[PDB]
Amino acid sequence: MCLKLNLLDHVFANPFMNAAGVLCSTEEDLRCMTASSSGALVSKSCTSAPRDGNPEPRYMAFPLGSINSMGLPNLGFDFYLKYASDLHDYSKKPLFLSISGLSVEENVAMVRRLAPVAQEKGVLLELNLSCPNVPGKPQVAYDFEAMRTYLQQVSLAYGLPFGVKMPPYFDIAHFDTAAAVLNEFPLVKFVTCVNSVGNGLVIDAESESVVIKPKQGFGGLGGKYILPTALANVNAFYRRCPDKLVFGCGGVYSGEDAFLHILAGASMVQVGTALQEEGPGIFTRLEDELLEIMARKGYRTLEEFRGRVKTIE
Amino acid sequence: MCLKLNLLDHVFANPFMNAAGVLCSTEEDLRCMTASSSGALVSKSCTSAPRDGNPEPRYMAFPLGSINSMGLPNLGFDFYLKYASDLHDYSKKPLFLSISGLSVEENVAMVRRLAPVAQEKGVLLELNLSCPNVPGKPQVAYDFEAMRTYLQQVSLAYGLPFGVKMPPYFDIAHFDTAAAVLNEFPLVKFVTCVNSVGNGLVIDAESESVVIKPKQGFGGLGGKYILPTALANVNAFYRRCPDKLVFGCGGVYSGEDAFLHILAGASMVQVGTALQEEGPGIFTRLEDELLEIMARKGYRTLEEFRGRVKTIE
Ligand SMILES: Cc1cc2nc3c(=O)[nH]c(=O)nc-3n(C[C@H](O)[C@H](O)[C@H](O)COP(=O)(O)O)c2cc1C
Ligand SMILES: Cc1cc2nc3c(=O)[nH]c(=O)nc-3n(C[C@H](O)[C@H](O)[C@H](O)COP(=O)(O)O)c2cc1C
Ligand SMILES: O=C(O)c1[nH]c(=O)[nH]c(=O)c1CCc1cc(C(F)(F)F)cc(C(F)(F)F)c1
Ligand SMILES: O=C(O)c1[nH]c(=O)[nH]c(=O)c1CCc1cc(C(F)(F)F)cc(C(F)(F)F)c1
Repeated sequence: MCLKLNLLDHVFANPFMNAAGVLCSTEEDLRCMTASSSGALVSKSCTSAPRDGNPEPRYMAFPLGSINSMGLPNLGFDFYLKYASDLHDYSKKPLFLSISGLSVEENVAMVRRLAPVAQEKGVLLELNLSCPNVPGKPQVAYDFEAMRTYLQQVSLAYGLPFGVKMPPYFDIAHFDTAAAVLNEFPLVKFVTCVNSVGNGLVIDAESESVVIKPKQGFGGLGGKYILPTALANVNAFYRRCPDKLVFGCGGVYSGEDAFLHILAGASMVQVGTALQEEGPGIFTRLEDELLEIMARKGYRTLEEFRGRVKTIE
Repeated sequence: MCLKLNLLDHVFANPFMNAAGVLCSTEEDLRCMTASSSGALVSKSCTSAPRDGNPEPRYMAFPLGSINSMGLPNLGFDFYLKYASDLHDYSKKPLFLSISGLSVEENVAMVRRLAPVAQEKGVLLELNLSCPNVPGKPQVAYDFEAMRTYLQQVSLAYGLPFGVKMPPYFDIAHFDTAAAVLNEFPLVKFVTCVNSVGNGLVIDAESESVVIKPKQGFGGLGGKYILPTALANVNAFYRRCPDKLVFGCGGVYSGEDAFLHILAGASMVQVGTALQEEGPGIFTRLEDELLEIMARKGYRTLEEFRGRVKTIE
């Protein structure tokens, strides 16, 4: 009985990793994830230039999850690249590196430089399609022509297998369109569903106040609020992209949530909010929990039940 | 201290009403809702001809909320028009009538016939914009050209004040676009935010099966999963549509949740999943809980805090 997986020409002890943004910003964070029993890790979505991000408070958590309008604080591409090329211990686990450029050109500039390191060290690219592009247009993955543009240019600039981080969709025609677009691009080998549930609003009753300062309180939603949404997207893309891997991300607190993500068709399982709340010891719990569920049902590998959610008639 | 208010030229004993779809399909249901403490009620969204809906199971509820893909079962517009026309006791409370036709023409044909009875009795139209039109194109409120067309044609055709039921949005540019559209129409006097969080997927771990039979298990989300989404929407529309009312719908299980909806800017507060689960007694508890929070804070009227949510700095 075991959690092991081989995919994208890498070997993974288990299907768990941090989500981009959580416990992956600094060198201290990355060594922490690396020393965790996570099966992998992903570095904070980066821009060309270092970024302070937005004013605090900017993340908050509650029993049902979290809200965030961080404003993409990061140490800049040169730092994550250097982590990839010189600091990371690949004998421990594989590394994903997440880029989240503010324009198609920023994204092109970075991936061009990422290419040789990817080839030689084996770091794996996650391109973030949630990014805003021009303010007043929707984020890139909610604008299918912009998303088309970004994948042609990045596919061209990088010329290696990469993956993509998708915002959730809520309409069947949107699942169909977005997946048709992704299926145009053979080098996109994996799809991560999902990024935050966009622009919710938490209000505190006692103070009669919103709880995060940027954007009049509006922010992305993670955690228990979003599991079903995350499972629907994982499964929508698992079904429409037969030649790609889907990575699940969305309200994982427990081996049981990891179990459903996988039945839905998840290969890797990312933890954002619950990892922020609990800390990296979460990964041993998630492993034993998923193993406990497997034993009870007589599954010995992940691939016995991956993608095998049943329907009614 | 009482929770009375006046709007759209009607008096309400309190801001509470059922959400469309819940306890409002048959004459039995509507009599029940009328005998309740709700300040108002709304009839099941209706089409010209009666409709069986989708195969069962089609609604499931769990501690954090609900998923549904009912398929718009209803007794057809002749029934609800006749309820509005001959059976409803307007001395008891105001009545809203939801219409949700499958095309603009079906919608035009229902509103013209409704108009006379609205004139005569004061039944209030809630036009449901979270309805698909065409298989393959997104639902109507996710297609701003179609949404403009329904608003144009219905406004022409009905020619009295009416309101619309919106699905949630998740992107700031879509709030701006959506609301710019609704502002084109002076007859739209209320906006109900929000309908279900579209196409989520609940999976059951023990049975490894989705839980509703239609749409491969995919369905609209309500309940605790959607409250911050409903709040962001109420507030986004409240701020962008100053000459309209906003009705809030989404995740109201308590007086507290109702209170956050009003601070977000809601005039009326609708209850779906929580009313499905607890029954119409829920209205007495919600009233008392809200009056209690008001008392403790020294609020005498809803007017005093409606739309008064604080931001930081
Ligand atoms: C504080 C915080 C920062 C995040 N930063 C990023 C980011 O930089 N890039 C990204 O693609 N996703 C980011 N996310 C989204 C997570 O990767 C994840 O998609 C989302 O939180 C849902 O997972 P959860 O439900 O486990 O929180 C962030 C989430 C949080 C809470
Ligand atoms: C069983 C069921 C049937 C519904 N039917 C309708 C409907 O016919 N028309 C409509 O506009 N909304 C319908 N809704 C949506 C609700 O009116 C409400 O927007 C949504 O459930 C979110 O509110 P809640 O969080 O209080 O459930 C339905 C919801 C449920 C759960
Ligand atoms: O840094 C973030 O706000 C963030 N938070 C998430 O939950 N997911 C993300 O992918 C990101 C970073 C991308 C991002 C998102 C946004 C948003 F406000 F549209 F959600 C803004 C920005 C930026 F660059 F503008 F600050 C970046
Ligand atoms: O009766 C519904 O399924 C329903 N459920 C909701 O949560 N909100 C609603 O507004 C409705 C009725 C409108 C509706 C929605 C859908 C859906 F699958 F796009 F959500 C389908 C249909 C229809 F007409 F196809 F049955 C109607």
